[PDB]
Amino acid sequence: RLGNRDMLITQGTQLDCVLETRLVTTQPGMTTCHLTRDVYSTSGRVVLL
Amino acid sequence: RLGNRDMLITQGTQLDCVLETRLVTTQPGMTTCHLTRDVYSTSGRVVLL
Amino acid sequence: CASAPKPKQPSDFNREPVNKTVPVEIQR
Amino acid sequence: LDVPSSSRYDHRIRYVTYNPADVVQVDTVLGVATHIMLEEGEQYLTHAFGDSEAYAFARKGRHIFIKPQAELANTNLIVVTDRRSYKFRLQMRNDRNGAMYELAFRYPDTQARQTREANARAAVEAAFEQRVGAYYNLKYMMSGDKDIAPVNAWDDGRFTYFKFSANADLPSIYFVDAEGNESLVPRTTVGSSNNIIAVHKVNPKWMIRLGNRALAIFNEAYDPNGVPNDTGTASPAVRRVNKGGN
Amino acid sequence: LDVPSSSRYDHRIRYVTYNPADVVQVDTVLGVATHIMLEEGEQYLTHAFGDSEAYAFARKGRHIFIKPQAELANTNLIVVTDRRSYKFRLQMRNDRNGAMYELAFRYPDTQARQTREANARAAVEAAFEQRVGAYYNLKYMMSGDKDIAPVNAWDDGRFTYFKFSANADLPSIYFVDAEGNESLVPRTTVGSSNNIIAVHKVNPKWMIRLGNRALAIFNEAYDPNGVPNDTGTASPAVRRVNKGGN
Amino acid sequence: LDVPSSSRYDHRIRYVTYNPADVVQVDTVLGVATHIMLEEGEQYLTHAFGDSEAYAFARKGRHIFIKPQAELANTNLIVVTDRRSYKFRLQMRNDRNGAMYELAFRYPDTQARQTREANARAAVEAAFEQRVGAYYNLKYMMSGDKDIAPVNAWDDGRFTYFKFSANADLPSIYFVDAEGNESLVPRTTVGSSNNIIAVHKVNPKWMIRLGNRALAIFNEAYDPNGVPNDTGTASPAVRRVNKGGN
Repeated sequence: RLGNRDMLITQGTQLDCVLETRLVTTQPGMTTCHLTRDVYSTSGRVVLL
Repeated sequence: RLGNRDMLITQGTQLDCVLETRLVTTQPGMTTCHLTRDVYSTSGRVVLL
Repeated sequence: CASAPKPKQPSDFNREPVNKTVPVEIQR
Repeated sequence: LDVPSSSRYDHRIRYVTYNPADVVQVDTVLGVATHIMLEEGEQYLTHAFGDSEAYAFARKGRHIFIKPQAELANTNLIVVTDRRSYKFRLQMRNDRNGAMYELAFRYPDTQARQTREANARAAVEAAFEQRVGAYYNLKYMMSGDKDIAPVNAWDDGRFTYFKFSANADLPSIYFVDAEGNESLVPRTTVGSSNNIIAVHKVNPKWMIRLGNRALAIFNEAYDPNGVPNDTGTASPAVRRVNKGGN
Repeated sequence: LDVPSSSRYDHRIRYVTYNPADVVQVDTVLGVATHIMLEEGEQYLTHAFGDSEAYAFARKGRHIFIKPQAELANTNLIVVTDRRSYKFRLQMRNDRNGAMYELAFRYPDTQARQTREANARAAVEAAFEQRVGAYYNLKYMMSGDKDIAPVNAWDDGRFTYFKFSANADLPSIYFVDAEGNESLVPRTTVGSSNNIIAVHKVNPKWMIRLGNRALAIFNEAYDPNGVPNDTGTASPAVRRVNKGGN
Repeated sequence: LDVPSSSRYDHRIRYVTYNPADVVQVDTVLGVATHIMLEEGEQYLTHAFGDSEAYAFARKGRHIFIKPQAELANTNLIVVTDRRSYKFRLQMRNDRNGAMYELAFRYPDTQARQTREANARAAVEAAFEQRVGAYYNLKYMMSGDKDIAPVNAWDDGRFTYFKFSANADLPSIYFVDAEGNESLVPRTTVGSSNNIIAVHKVNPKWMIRLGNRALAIFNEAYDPNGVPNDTGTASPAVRRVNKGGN
């Protein structure tokens, strides 16, 4: 049983973010995106992210 | 939780600088750029660089 | 014979002022 | 020679006001364990007795235990830590009365320091939020995919704020040059409900994208002059001084 | 001096409430082991006797046993833990009667805090349940395969709900963009019989799929403005604060 | 002989000023341990008693601990450190009255030398900033992509400055030869608000570049003679001396 369903994000919760940086795969580097929508807990009552 | 969000920079804070040393990639060398835009902390309150 | 497609360019015909109302965070 | 103040429930527990210029008198009776509690975060260096065999010493961290084990013990203690050094004048009590079980220190110096620096953030936060003596420009046009439009846009001469409705998906902003080339600009998020995105530049153009949808923003009154950031902080009221020295 | 209060079942069994500024009178008789419980989960640091040879000390986590082992034992006991520091006045009783078989502490502070936290938790639960400050929109039409159509659908301006009967497999939910491209949004199952699928957005369109049958949902009172989330919770009755501080 | 004066609260805590031309008088009684504090960051080398047995010396860091173990403890202490050496006259007191619990030094030498160095640096800085006997040239000219041009440009006869509006990006500045080639030049950014860029050569021609946009700055009064830099630094009123000798 999960500990505190009101403060937890479980595996398989899809986040939707917008890709801020243009991605070119020729050289290894890092990327950056911003969440577009608040993401709630598994119980769905608290905005964590 | 970050310690002091007024005095810190994190991953992804995209800097912007103008390139000084005309880059040619035959021999390994060095590069130099000057920052153009004042960069603020994550709190968006203090000029760090 | 092919290049990286450019991202969508917005049209410049429908021009409107952005601020219909004074924003409240101006204390207005 | 401060005599520690008796606890109201029992005189056997005594509080005393610390001072770097006075020595506290310690009254010890035969066969009781004297408890010294140091304030949190004192790093113990070493101590010294007047007679190492007179009093029994045990310490772990900020707790010091003192106990007389030899008759007629009239000596003194000098304990040193990273911050301060406590001084005591030990008198052996001859009648096994007026025993003191534990001593606790009150530090007016730490209170004075922390209260001052608490007021320091008080002034800093007040100066940040007050933001008076700042002007706002609202002349902004728009064109493109209207569905992702920001409900309001304005600039304070230093930043530019975009806001969106609570149902609006937060888009990305790209800083546009004179030639039409897009480039990154650092964005910070403020506002009551994360409905304010602030970009760290003022530019006669901006562009907003999301998915395969776009939008352009025009600053109809781009003022290249602006106000110099005379203090290196978002406010004109927060001086920024060089702590590191060296 | 806090003299413990005896239990109504026997005078040998007594209780005492903690107090930071007082000691406890421990009247042991010979040949009995005095029983102590410290409170749950408190961690021992150090103890100290007046005459270590007067008494015998047994510690097993939060358990303490003490017994006199030398004639005429009149000393003090201080056991120190992470949360507080304890005080006792050890005094042997010469007639071997009225012993203290065990001592139990009552703590005002932690008992109150436990009571206060339960208070806050109950208030939060009731605030979530009461669900006041709600506006419901119903202008939803559907198009496509009626087989997996919800029997009811609505939104509250913050979440969008769907209901299916007990005889239909729960299909998936898809957020449709302006252009017509599906995407993911989180879904949380609620309801008495888990027949309610609630998604965390408000959109003019929604898509419903199971197998090779598909369905569309149209919102006709799509309010772009919505209601700002000044609290960061599902409801406008619950605050969300940064306990991390630091 | 220097005798320390006690603190106003306790006669045991005495404060005294160090002097290399006289020796501290210490009046020790039996049964007390004296605490000696060296200057912060001072590095102890070695010490000397008249009788190593008469007093015990335990030292960690900058802290010195003494106590007489034998009667007629009448000897000297000569402790040497990297910066100085301290000297004491430990005199045994047979009445066990008027103790010396501690001794703290008020150094005149270190702050006295500090004030001189601060004064010298102040004179240096005043010499730099005063900047007199400076002639200014303003006849400057441009052509090209004006959008990133500086608000102002001038030379002092040695350096060339460009000031940019606080809203504009800081561009890169290149040196231009009489032929048409381009060469990097060192730049230092000066001014209150980092809106003034300084290059280290007075030249007839300059190119300023950023992104895909360029602007060529023309000097209309390039004076080949200039001013000789015979003092080896930017100021005419500061020299540069070869301290290394050899």
